[PDB]
Amino acid sequence: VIQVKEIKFRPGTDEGDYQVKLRSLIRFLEEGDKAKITLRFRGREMAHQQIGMEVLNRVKDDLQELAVVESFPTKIEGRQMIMVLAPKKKQ
Amino acid sequence: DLRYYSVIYNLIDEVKAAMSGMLSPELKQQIIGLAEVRDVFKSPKFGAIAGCMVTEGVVKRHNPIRVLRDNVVIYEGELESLRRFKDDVNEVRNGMECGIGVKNYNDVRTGDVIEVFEI
Amino acid sequence: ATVNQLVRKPRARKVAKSNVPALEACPQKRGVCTRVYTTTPKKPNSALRKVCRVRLTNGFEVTSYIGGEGHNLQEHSVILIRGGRVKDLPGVRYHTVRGALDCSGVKDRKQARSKYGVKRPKA
Amino acid sequence: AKEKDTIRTEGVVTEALPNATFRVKLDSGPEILAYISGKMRMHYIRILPGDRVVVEITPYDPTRGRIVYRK
RNA sequence: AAGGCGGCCCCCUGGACGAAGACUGACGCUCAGGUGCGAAAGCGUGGGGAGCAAACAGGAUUAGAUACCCUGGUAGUCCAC
RNA sequence: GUACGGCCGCAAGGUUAAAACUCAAAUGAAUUGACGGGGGCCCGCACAAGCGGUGGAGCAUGUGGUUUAAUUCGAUGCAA
RNA sequence: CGCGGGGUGGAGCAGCCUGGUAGCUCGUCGGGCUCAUAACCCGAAGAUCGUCGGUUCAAAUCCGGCCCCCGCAACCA
Repeated sequence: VIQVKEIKFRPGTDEGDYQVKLRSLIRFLEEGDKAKITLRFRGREMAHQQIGMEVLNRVKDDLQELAVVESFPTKIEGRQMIMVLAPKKKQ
Repeated sequence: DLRYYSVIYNLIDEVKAAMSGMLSPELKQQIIGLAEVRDVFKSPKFGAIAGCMVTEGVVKRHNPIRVLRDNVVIYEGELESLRRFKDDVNEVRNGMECGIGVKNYNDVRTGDVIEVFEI
Repeated sequence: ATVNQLVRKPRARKVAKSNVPALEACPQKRGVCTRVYTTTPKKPNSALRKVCRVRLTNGFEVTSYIGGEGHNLQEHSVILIRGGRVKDLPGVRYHTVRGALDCSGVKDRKQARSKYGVKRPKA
Repeated sequence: AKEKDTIRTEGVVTEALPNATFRVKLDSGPEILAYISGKMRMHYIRILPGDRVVVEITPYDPTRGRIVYRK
């Protein structure tokens, strides 16, 4: 079956650091796992308007090829926000 | 710039001239072409392609457009892609089948007319 | 060390590098104000210090301090600058001479007036 | 003496720059470099990247301001 | 001399030290420039290739883990010039 | 030990070798502490050896949070 | 009327042709580690396994419908 593995994208994870581990996150998805993005804000229940949805959204948008995301969640639970990412579903 | 003037009258005129030029006012432009769209098509990139028929003038690529329905303007913007068939020509004359699509325009309805105008 | 060595290569004193090259060994220089602004200083200080960028009669363009409380200076102000760094403002190596050319004196000064271009108040 | 052309306008912490530095966007118009007031730093008072804050602005340089009111 | 040199045997060869006395008769010391030597990695051509192992792949650990650990493994490590 | 120039190298690079700019320091050894999941030696219910617990349940109680007109003020890692 | 692959817990999976209490990850809430946080570690919560009829000892897995998502497909100016 499809497993849950995970990646994180903290703030201060931009292109450099970031898309290196977008490569890591391909890898997760491409094993045939459902790769769960966890944001972990320096922040709160509304940390950001920046932190999350640059990253997350560009992770989707770059990975969009292979993966898509289940939801663009933008409901933070705690000081951290799960964007859930899956294999792109065959219709 | 070094300019010397024998009389004060030739000076008082040109300083004004320098000032008049400084101004940058656009009070309205001249439509380049007016076209009506029919039989919308779907595109992955722009989200929509509205088939068009130019009734007057010539449609151009980078010139701004005014999308209006029933005399009121539903939407405004500048063309990104002007494409007829697979040709993707930058210019379309009047009474020639034409094609159009733009980003950030969600709803294409028949009967409305798009007004393109040069600046 | 060797005498022989010094005889081949004499003692050679280092040439002093200046701290106010824009002055070119002049006591003051004149210049037009290019930008007039404020800037914050270095650890541990904190303020909005008045400085200006000034293009000098000799082409050099430098930043210069505008000391005193209050000044009426703007772009195209023609001022006189003198040597004198501002320590908690790196890059700032000159001072503006209050009360010369377009630069006014400090308003209402009573002590140290001559360092701020202030006439002696009738009294 | 100390002139009085200072102001106390408010704004919101935008960026979390280095060494108690912030992008603080003035509710008024724009944002300024805003540094943390001595007082405030002495009494600690960490300052998250998204707080309503009070700024002291010298007309001399509107581009800059000091954070006075903690939150 | 420094770099560095370790199984055993032979061949070619440099230096050091000791004993005794004979010979030469200051032929000495140092050395900018010059010349030669100079670990490992690296480079070129052709060989060689057990073990090890940059790179790389896979398995794990971890919040992440382009690492540390594991299973593999190419250059390289070996020979000649 | 960078740039420019020269010489050298198939290359990687080497060699010679500056200035502007910026700071009031940078540095060496030793000293008294503190600290160590750098090291050595040594102590304490610190571990180890044991006996009984807390973490589950119901209630008492304090705090946080949430609520409120008000839930008065303070105590907040071991040391609230 | 027209193809693909799927429906299990909040989200994504495993348990499949090998039909007997549905377990494994990220989140959730706690506990532990730290001076403290991140990270990490011990843990508990969390389900008509889409929905029905068939079929059977007992069918998650067994068939077919209703139905839904994705897949490409179809609208590819």
